Amino acid sequence: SAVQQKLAALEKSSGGRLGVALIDTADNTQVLYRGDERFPMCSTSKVMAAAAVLKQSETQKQLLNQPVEIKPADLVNYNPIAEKHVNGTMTLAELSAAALQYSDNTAMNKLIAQLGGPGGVTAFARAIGDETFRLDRTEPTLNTAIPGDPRDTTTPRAMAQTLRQLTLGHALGETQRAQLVTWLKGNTTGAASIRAGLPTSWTVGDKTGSGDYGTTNDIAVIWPQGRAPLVLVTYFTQPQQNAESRRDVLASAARIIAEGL
Ligand SMILES: *C(=O)N1C[C@H](NOS(=O)(=O)O)CC[C@H]1C(N)=O
Repeated sequence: SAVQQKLAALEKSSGGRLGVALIDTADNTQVLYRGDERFPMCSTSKVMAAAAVLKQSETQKQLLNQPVEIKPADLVNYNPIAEKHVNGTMTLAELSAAALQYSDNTAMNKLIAQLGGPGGVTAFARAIGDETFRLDRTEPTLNTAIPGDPRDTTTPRAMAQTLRQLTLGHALGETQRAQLVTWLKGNTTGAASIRAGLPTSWTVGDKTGSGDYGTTNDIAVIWPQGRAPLVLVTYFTQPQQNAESRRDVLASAARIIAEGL
């Protein structure tokens, strides 16, 4: 298709590997480019972890309000919120918000620990019907993004379907789904990625990620003006380990997708 040829041309000009999955829930149509290839999720895996903790809160009514100790040794490579609360506490709701909206890696590690380790996030993924997602490590090593390494990867198709079930479907209870969507809509890191390729009037909730090998990711629920929502996953990774981020490529893929709508 024209969309397929253009995403292939974008990828070719990018010097890396691009994966895109669109679901149009007005009619459930799909656009896929490398939709079944694995990509390192990096920080976009945080969505799953927050959703898994949200799922826990459905049978632990007071869980999201429960204090967690932030200790000096807990800080990792990017802790814009957690570093403010060292030698203090954050609630799991606060940690979820920090992980999703500011991409705080200490907060992500607290979410992971609340689920019993990376395998608890993977187990939640399996429990909501996602067979492809795997989380294997904590922050920051889940971002190594090594080519051919299946750890901490998913496919665009699997992630699009999962994000749809989490934000628009019924993988979560109604309050938890609304809370997840509220968190995603208040993301602070997304304006250069999918959001930039979409018309300004469209509402986006998203989670960005980045890692080694110039890995540049975004996963978004999109509410276009006057139409049913879209789910759009754009993963991008590059051949050299120290490569620079390329959020403009995610914006370009989103712009190509918007024109095909
Ligand atoms: C997630 O990809 N990470 C956590 C934080 N956010 O990246 S984002 O700005 O693309 O969301 C810092 C970078 C990255 C990491 N390497 O930990």
